[PDB]
Amino acid sequence: EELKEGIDAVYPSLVGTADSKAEGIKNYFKLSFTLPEEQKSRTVGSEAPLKDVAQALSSRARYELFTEKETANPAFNGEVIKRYKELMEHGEGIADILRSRLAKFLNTKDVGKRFAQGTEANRWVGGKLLNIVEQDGDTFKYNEQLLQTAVLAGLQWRLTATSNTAIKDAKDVAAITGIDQALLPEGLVEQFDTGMTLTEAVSSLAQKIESYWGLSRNPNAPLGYTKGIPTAMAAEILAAFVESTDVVENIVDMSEIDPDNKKTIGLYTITELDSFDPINSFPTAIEEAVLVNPTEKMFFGDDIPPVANTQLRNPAVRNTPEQKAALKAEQATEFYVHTPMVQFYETLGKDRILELMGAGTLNKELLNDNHAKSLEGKNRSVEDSYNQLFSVIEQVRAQSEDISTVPIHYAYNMTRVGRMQMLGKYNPQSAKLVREAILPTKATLDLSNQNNEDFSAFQLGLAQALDIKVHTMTREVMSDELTKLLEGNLKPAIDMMVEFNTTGSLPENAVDVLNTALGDRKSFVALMALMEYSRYLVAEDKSAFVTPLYVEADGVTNGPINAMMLMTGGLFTPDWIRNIAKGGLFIGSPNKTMNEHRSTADNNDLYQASTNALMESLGKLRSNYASNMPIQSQIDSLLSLMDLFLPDINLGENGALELKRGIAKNPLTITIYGSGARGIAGKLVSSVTDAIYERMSDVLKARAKDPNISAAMAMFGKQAASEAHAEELLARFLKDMETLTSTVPVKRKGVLELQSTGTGAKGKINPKTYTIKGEQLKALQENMLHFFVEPLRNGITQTVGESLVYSTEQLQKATQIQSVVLEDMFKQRVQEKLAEKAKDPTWKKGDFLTQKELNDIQASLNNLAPMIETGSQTFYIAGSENAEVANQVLATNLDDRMRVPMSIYAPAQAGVAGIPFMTIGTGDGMMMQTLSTMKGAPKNTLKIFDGMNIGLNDITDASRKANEAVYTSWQGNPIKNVYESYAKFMKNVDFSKLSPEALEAIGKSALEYDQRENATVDDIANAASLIERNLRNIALGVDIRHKVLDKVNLSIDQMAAVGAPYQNNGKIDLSNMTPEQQADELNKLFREELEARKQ
DNA sequence: GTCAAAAGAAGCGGAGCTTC
Ligand SMILES: Nc1nc2c(ncn2[C@@H]2O[C@H](COP(=O)(O)OP(=O)(O)OP(=O)(O)O)[C@@H](O)[C@H]2O)c(=O)[nH]1
Repeated sequence: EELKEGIDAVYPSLVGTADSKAEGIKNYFKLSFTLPEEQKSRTVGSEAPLKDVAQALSSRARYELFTEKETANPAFNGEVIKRYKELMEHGEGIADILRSRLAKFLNTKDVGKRFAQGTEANRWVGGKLLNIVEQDGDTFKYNEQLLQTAVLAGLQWRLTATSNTAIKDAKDVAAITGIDQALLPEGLVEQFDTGMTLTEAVSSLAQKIESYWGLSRNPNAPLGYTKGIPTAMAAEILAAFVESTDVVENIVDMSEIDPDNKKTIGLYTITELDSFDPINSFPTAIEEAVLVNPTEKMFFGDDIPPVANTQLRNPAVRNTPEQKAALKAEQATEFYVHTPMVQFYETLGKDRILELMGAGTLNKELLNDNHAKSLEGKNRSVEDSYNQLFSVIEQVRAQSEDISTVPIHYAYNMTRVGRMQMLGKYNPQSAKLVREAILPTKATLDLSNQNNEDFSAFQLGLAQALDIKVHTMTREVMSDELTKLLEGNLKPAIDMMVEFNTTGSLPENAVDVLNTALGDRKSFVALMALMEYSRYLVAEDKSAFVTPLYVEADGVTNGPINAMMLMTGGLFTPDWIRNIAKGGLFIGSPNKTMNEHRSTADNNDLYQASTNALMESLGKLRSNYASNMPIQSQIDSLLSLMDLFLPDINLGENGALELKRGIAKNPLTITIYGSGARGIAGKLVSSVTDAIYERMSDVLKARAKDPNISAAMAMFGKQAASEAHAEELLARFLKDMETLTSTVPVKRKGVLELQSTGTGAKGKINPKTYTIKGEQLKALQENMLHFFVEPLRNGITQTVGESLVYSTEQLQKATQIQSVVLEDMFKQRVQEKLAEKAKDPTWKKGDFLTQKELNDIQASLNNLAPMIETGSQTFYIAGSENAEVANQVLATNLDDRMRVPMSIYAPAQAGVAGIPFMTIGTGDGMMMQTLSTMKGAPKNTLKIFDGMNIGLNDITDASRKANEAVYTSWQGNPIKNVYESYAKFMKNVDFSKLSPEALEAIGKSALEYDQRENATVDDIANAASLIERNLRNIALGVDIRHKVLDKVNLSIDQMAAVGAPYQNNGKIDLSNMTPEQQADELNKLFREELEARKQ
């Protein structure tokens, strides 16, 4: 244990004694950190890191010498060297800001003088940086090595942090702001997706600084310093960046939106470099110079990414051997730049791509104020996607004379839900624009004959890209439908692309030609299709046409179908057989494809089935209130408003109701995953308001282009035939808005009752400022909930089966009950340990527990089985990062601001997280994992969770393997996996040791409403073990069903499009049988197996 | 309560209570 001397040699002049038992000033940097066994950072021991690395970055030969490599990244040329010289000089500036801030901190309130006299200011929340200072005269100064290395990390973060930030949805913004997800004002989500919160900016910064420091944490040192000192350094660098205008600080006030919300939230945005910046072509030069094993970098040629050991943001969960092999298989896949599409993007230009694929140039007075904010977010996405692709291209272009032959590899990690995800925000897997420029798919096709199987594959790839629903029709019908389109509407776009692949130029009206020809088919993959087809037409050798065009083996209602197959526990019903067929499980029909099923057997998928069930449930709700005219008129209004703006809702001339699969897509998926009805209603209202705000922009665009046009024609002219027909549509809109915002349905004793809000919408509409806010959004939501959503939920249940709902409820309850105990015991063991440390003189409050002490508490929970094992997958549902455990500030900056909460990796309440965890995990997660590791695993693909892009040459076998992987996935039993660990939890849990806050939470899940309030510990313990019993019976049932189903002749085409189903070769033939006959025969085998286990 | 990642600022004082 001579490591005390080791780090003292490196940092001898730091203020303080390197022992916690000393009485003077104690140096907590040398107590918290040690030198690593093997070198991590090349700046360790350097007198002046900024000078040393600047010298390294000054030339290619010096960079090669510093990194001890023979050859350096060829993108690091003359222009890039010039820009790094300038960024290095900027590092000197940030370092200079940091020094003046320290000086100011030492002077204010005579802290410097007090600290020199013995005051332990280095243990304050805002003074932990005094652990890295040195004595200089009658004052203090930074340790230059530590300061400059931190600045270097700050510079790398400044360059690439934005391309690594997480995408924030509406739910995320809701959690930050404290405003209900449904009631969020327009554009606010866009504001918070562009910015970084305090914790977001600091944690990413502190991660960099600490790694750049290149030291190991001391397991026996308090978290308040091990995690606190680099966080303190991060907070100061951020404050320095605010001063230099590299980062813009925005304190957003919530009382401007929701007056009784008192949150003021800091939002931080990194100033973007101009996209033509030479540094964009190689932004990881510092990272690759400082670190022996750099995180951030592109992987070219045969430089393959390492395989991550632990689950993403779950350090307690190790990736299984099978998961690691999958991650290796995907990281081995070579990606290639498709030059034609890059050239196409480049020729169109950023502006015209924004025009074509976004909203283009915004006229902020021909646009509704709320509608403009949606369009700003649509442009931001496309523009950032465009810049980020061309930053990659520029680096790729430098690797070789031909870009199309440079192999690119991508890093992957396994998430909490067992999904293989490409790291970085804008990659082929996450960005559609990038997806069409960098492909792993490629094939040499014989297209000299339009009767080749190669040309059939080519047609399938074009049709799917052009928005033809290829899984709904056979290949032959697909072929004819593609021809009609190519020779019809697309012809002028094809002609324009033919000329582009001849002269290399586009016409001035390019956006117009593409927009008119594609219409609703407009997507990036559709632009690929026009490109690849026109390239084929001009091709010199059609016998050997090289193309990255792909076919996606796409899961048909993947989530819901997986849940139905994996978690239904009862006896087989005839409805289940018909409904599961909608997802590709065909019983007693050898070689049946999804194509044949949709065209000859059943054209309704699971979304449509639930939509038709919603229609039936609406008719049953109307009967219950047949004489109640106000209620009948209220349903009529909601449906009138939806029909008016949404394509999926249609009302006939005689009042006939027609609903399309569209409105059920998102609700069906999230309902099963445990989403509440109110969240669904909010989203439905949000898509209604979106279309209304958009229509207001259309009004202004008509009013300015014709000041004589009526308000009715301006809003409904594109829909109606005459003036009076438009006026009655305007009459509908104003009527519907009034009654739906002034009256709401409330459920009293199981009976719906209408109530006045007293906040109804009325007044002359101003199409510019028109906004539906606060009480009015809540009103529409209430009507949507009781008249549309609740009927749909009943329809969803009817479709997927009550047996599945029961299972998911049991799964949710079990995992919730377990997570509450884990969270509470952890918190209590933390408080137990913090009580002990108070009786310690060397310890002080503000310091936390040591990592070793936190490992002791985590390991003490092993008997409660926090992990769920499948044999090939591991899940930790409770696992989270949260500030509730420490409940204290970790560090502040030197202005007493930027107060970073101490986040601890600890268990938390699961909520309904258990359901998507297991469904996605053992469903699509397990499928893709299998698809990467199986015997004869499809190569050169791009996996996107429930869909796989395959090269045109291998569409047949890859699709069959995919369906085989689905079948393998359906051998899983997630409920058994949950039961296995919940049973261990039930044998070791003491419910009495739980807090009354935690005890009530378990009561919510375990007991019926009437029994909660104040039940005994023995009462909730009995109910918890009842759920254990329930789990066993479900798991028993799922196991039997799977075994029984395996004995029967099956054709599986869930990953549909190509028409290549997997056959299980079950010996028991069930052909020429009705679902009713099939159910009876399957149940005969069920009880046969059930009595075999019995004895 | 879908999930795939969390997440208020700041004066006075040196923690954590407090007000916007
Ligand atoms: N867990 C989870 N997965 C999602 C969610 N949204 C999308 N996904 C998955 O992420 C994948 C993204 O697919 P993309 O190819 O990027 O396109 P898309 O998201 O389907 O966008 P659209 O085509 O407009 O519907 C999908 O295959 C989904 O399975 C979500 O909200 N939660």
